[PDB]
Amino acid sequence: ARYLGPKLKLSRREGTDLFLKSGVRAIDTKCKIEQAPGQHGARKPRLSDYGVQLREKQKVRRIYGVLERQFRNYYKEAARLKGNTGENLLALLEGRLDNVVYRMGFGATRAEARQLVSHKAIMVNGRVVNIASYQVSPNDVVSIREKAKKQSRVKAALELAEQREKPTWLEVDAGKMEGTFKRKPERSDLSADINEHLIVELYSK
Amino acid sequence: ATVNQLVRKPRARKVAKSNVPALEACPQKRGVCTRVYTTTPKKPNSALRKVCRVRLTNGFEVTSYIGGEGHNLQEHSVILIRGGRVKDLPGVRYHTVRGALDCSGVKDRKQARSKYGVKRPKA
Amino acid sequence: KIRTLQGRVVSDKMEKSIVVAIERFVKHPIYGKFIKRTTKLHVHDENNECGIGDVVEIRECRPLSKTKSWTLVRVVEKAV
Amino acid sequence: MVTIRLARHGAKKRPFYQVVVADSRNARNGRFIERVGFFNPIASEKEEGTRLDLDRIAHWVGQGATISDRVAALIKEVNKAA
Amino acid sequence: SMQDPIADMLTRIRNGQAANKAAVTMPSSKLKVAIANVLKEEGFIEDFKVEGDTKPELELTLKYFQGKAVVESIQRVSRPGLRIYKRKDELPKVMAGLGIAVVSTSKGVMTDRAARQAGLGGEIICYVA
Amino acid sequence: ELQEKLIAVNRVSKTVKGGRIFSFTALTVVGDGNGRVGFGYGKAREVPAAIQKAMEKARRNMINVALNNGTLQHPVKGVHTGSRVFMQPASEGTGIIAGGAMRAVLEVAGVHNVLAKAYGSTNPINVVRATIDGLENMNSPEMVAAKRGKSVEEIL
Amino acid sequence: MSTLEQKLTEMITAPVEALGFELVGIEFIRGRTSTLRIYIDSEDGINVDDCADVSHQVSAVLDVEDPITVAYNLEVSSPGLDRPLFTAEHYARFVGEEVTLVLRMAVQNRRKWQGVIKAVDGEMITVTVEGKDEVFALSNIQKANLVPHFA
RNA sequence: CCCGCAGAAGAAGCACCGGCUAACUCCGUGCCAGCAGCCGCGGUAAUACGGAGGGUGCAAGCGUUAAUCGGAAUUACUGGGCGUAAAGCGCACGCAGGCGGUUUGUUAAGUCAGAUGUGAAAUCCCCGGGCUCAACCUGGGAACUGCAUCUGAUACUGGCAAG
RNA sequence: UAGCUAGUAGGUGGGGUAACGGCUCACCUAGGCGACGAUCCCUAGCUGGUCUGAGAGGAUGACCAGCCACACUGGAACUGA
Ligand SMILES: [Mg+2]
Ligand SMILES: [Mg+2]
Ligand SMILES: [Mg+2]
Ligand SMILES: [Mg+2]
Ligand SMILES: [Mg+2]
Ligand SMILES: [Mg+2]
Ligand SMILES: [Mg+2]
Ligand SMILES: [Mg+2]
Ligand SMILES: [Mg+2]
Ligand SMILES: [Mg+2]
Ligand SMILES: [Mg+2]
Ligand SMILES: [Mg+2]
Ligand SMILES: [Mg+2]
Ligand SMILES: [Mg+2]
Ligand SMILES: [Mg+2]
Ligand SMILES: [Mg+2]
Repeated sequence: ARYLGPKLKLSRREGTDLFLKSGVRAIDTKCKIEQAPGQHGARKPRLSDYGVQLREKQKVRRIYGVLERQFRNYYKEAARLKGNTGENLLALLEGRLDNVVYRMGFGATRAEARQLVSHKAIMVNGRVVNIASYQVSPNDVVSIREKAKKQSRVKAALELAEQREKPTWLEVDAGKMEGTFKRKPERSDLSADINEHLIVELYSK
Repeated sequence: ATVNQLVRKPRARKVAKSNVPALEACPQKRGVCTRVYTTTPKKPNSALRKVCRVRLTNGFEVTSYIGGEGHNLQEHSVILIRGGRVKDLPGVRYHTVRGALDCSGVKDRKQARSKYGVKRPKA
Repeated sequence: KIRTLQGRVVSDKMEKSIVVAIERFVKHPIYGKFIKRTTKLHVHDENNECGIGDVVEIRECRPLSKTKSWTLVRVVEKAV
Repeated sequence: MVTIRLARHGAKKRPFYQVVVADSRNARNGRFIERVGFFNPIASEKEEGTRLDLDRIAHWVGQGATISDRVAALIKEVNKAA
Repeated sequence: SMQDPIADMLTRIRNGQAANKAAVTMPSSKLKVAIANVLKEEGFIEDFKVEGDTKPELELTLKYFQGKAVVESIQRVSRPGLRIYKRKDELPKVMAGLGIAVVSTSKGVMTDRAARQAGLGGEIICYVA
Repeated sequence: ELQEKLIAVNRVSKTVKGGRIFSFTALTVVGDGNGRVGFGYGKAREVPAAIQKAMEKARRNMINVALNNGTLQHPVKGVHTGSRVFMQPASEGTGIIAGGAMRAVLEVAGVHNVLAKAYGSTNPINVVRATIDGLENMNSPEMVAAKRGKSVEEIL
Repeated sequence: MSTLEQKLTEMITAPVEALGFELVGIEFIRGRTSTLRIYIDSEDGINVDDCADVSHQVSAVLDVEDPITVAYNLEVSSPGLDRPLFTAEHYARFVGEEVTLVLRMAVQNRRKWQGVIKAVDGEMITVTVEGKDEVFALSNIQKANLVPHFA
């Protein structure tokens, strides 16, 4: 239950960066990021609003790796909460344990980070956890189990994290490879390319 | 249609006459073809429609379109039927299932074979 | 304080008992229009002392017949 | 008779006991009269697994209710818990 | 047979404001006065006045703001053919509280707002807007 | 800084002595995203012309609705040419839940959170014929206060 | 009567005969739908697919030599469990099975009965109805079907 | 449940790509057929049949059928109609029934307000807690729009009386 | 599917029952029910709820809980709280 094809094809389909590779190189260096995949992938089709909605949904899924059925659960729960639904949807999407680890730069790509979680390498609040979809709470302190604190991948990813913008709501300490989910990240704390309102619109069909 | 007329006569609603009566909510039914025959349409349209008269376990005799590309059926051939209505057929509200119960597994199909029971060919 | 109803007899053709018809004004379930509903009864007319139409007052009691379960308690108008 | 006993709830291999009062003739998870607390055998100090309204109980056994030996022990605990 | 005076009174305003009359009048009644008074102070008209004794008539000075009638939509809800009553909490809101629902309570007749101030259900007579 | 969106294009006939002569009718709306919007509809011999001219008329006719915060101020319906359209403000972040034709209208105007629903026939020109009217018929919490000669809280 | 069913019989018989197949009943219905139904008899068996083969060939000879000018509809059929018997020979082949028949005349005492064949003659078919070995002239029978019962 | 071991090592499929509806070409294909939820499709080329490549969706599942509600304001209480589309009885009288001008008093039935009882638990919902997460289980609450009773309120509707 | 009912409706008395009662019986009265649908006919275990629906509603009563009913068919009782 996880997509395992090539990565860039998605970005080339969704026509943007998705941080699907470690980032040591630029995307165009590795693909035709400007142009969709496939034989007809060169031509620019005349899509629809519905097409827009779907294409934005598949984006936020793919950028996070949630399959379909597990996703709308997030939504169907996100709508149940208070505040702007589509807003807090991303908020809890920002709560997936792996993503936090990835945000904490222990893993270059989320999948790499996900493999760590799945491979029993991370303890939230001292106790081990290995479900990637494990939601996290404020003040939680993830960490690296010593059986992996010497892994070559974790140090290299930490050396790649500062090449990207240091997240605010969560604070890390790369010295001993453990950080703190201080605050629930806000909408502005995320990017702006995401159109959460149409993501709601889609499921509200 | 004033309220005082509703209290003396509440609004009714006609029932949903099942377009698939011979199924009685059964998603499928087993049946035996009591006749096999094909029918061509009028002069302008030239085509062949495969269809069998089949008596069901419930006792009904109906018409079910033969899925096509598998035709091994004749009198006293049992067969499982499902409710599907094809345009251009007046009384055919049922489609014979293809891939079970005395229906030939159609010749190799690389596409949409599950809708014909063809198993994944192991190269 | 005892409970009681205040109906109106419609018949007394039977020995020492009467047929009181209550009248309850109820709002329709769905259509919202208020309506008046009656609940006939079989009240034990002790002494056989009520005419027709004369509005009465009754009270529930242990069974006294196959039908009756109600005792008259007074008359509030005697059938002008 | 009228007894105080344990109805089983929770899930497979994770049982949870609602201590209730009921006519003994009724099924273990059938109807009852007055649920008067709960029991959790697998609390493990994560949460309380013994809350009793023993005065309501006292009121019941006061008027002739009898006690399942399990809850009889449970009652002994909260008293020792004090 | 005029089996409702209030609806008539209202239409006399709707068909009044529409016909762009300066003023309209009705055979008065202690109720209609109370109906007028509340909406009167509620700015939906300028003033009313009643005269005559054996057949007192009520007379209303309609309103127009900018070549447009102030009141523009009127509807009697609780009608003789079907009454309507609402409890305190379910007191409706007209145009998200921009409109006004005139309701009678045991404590008289007032706007819906005043009702849920006193916390009194009652009979919803008209929606005004 | 405007914003436009085509709605529907139909190929209409016109029977002449010899055969017919098709044409193309476009239909579009234009809004400023700030509660000010108009619509246009114009025939032509071929699509881009129609889409062009109809687009231009809509640059006139742009009424100015007094919405508040990407949402309406009160529920409102509007009926025109056999089409009925109910709308009402929605909670924050609810979105634009509306049938196809209306969605653009609501979008370009500046609305963000609104429930909606059509009724009767769903001919696109009719519903926009039936929507903008409904929109302008909104009333600010002071348009009343003014026309009712009161202060804002005096109504609120 | 016979809508020149004679020619219909020859026109269908030729290709059918060419198929090594035997022809049994030809029926045409006009008005409700100008559809013709054909009953065929293959000893090995009759799949729909073969019915298609003959439907195509018969359609071909039908197309050129058709002067009836009715709507061009016709179905190919293989005998049902309830199969019509038209020849005296057909009655002969089904020696001892139930056959229902209706008299052309709608006068009272019409032979709307079914029986079991006891003997078969040309003009006269013996079928047992009400314990009586009746004899029927097939020409005076509007329509008849055999063994509608499924065993 | 933990620890150790070895090795990427033992583990991906099913529909669909004319429109609705996200996703396209090649080759046959010959209206032969076949495709079909509908509209429709097929010729010498078919993005709609078959194969191929490519693509979209979903995933240990994926499709088909069945069944129910929805969409359907398509029984329209909320929330439809009846000149010509279906729909005003041929007309009238009239019982039952429905509805009723205006003022005062009275009543408190309707109505409203409040209280009280009850409305099993589970379920649904909110705030928690516990299984590593989740499903699941669980605390507490909310709610169960109801019903009954009592005490009020009198504008409204009803009753009574007097106009 | 428009009338339905003679233990039917009521009373008196006796019997009967753990208990009230046409429960039963005698006796007397001649009623009782129905368009606010009696009677008849078809269908069906009921509810908490469940699915759907924005809502009102529509559907439904598998699992779990409450209640009822039945135990080859029909009838009868005995014992016993
Ligand atoms: Mg799964
Ligand atoms: Mg598309
Ligand atoms: Mg409906
Ligand atoms: Mg209509
Ligand atoms: Mg007429
Ligand atoms: Mg008259
Ligand atoms: Mg009256
Ligand atoms: Mg009056
Ligand atoms: Mg409950
Ligand atoms: Mg937790
Ligand atoms: Mg009065
Ligand atoms: Mg006695
Ligand atoms: Mg005695
Ligand atoms: Mg609805
Ligand atoms: Mg069961
Ligand atoms: Mg005994």
